[PDB]
Amino acid sequence: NIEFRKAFLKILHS
Amino acid sequence: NIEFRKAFLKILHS
Amino acid sequence: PEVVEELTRKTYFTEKEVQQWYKGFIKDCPSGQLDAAGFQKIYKQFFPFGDPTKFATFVFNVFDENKDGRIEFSEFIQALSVTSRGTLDEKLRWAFKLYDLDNDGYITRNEMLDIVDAIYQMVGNTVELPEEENTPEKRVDRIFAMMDKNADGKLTLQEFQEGSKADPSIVQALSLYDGLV
Ligand SMILES: [Ca+2]
Ligand SMILES: [Ca+2]
Ligand SMILES: [Ca+2]
Ligand SMILES: [K+]
Repeated sequence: NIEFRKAFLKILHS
Repeated sequence: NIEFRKAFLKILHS
Repeated sequence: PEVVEELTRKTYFTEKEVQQWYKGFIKDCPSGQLDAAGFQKIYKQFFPFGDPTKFATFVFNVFDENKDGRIEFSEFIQALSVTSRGTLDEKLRWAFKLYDLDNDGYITRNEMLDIVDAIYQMVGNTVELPEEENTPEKRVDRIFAMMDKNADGKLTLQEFQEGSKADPSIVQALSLYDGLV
């Protein structure tokens, strides 16, 4: 799921 | 530079 | 159930938060265990016009605390707990582990060059860098000499912590930047 994947990448990188 | 920072913020927008 | 409780104790998340993340995790990876390949695919979605292989793997290795070639949910949630809600010290220690590839307590110039190269490979295509910093080598020469106060070619945790507070751009690829800026 792109919104799940986006959410955790944001925690790491955004 | 903070160009990668700016990129991440756009690329991982939500 | 009983395990939610333990992971709630071990992280800065509430039970409902642990479970919400678990739902997402397991829906995204039904086997409950994601490997370096799956992880690279995840970055590839968001960075399709670059080669994210290297950086994804370096990040994967920090997640895989037990070094068994997989990220189980406990490792996944702990990584997120630290990077989103840890103390500034804890977040800096996490980023240090990312750079400290051989895990010997030091970041060498070579180790940092690898990390910075991986970032350029993943995202370099999309940014426009000032000419003096348009290669990994140029960038690292400056920031590594800045940080290496013992002039010994190896950065301690303290040197990396003090270096990043002074110049937050050193970790511009990480959310940690916003805690330092
Ligand atoms: Ca593991
Ligand atoms: Ca090392
Ligand atoms: Ca040193
Ligand atoms: K960088």
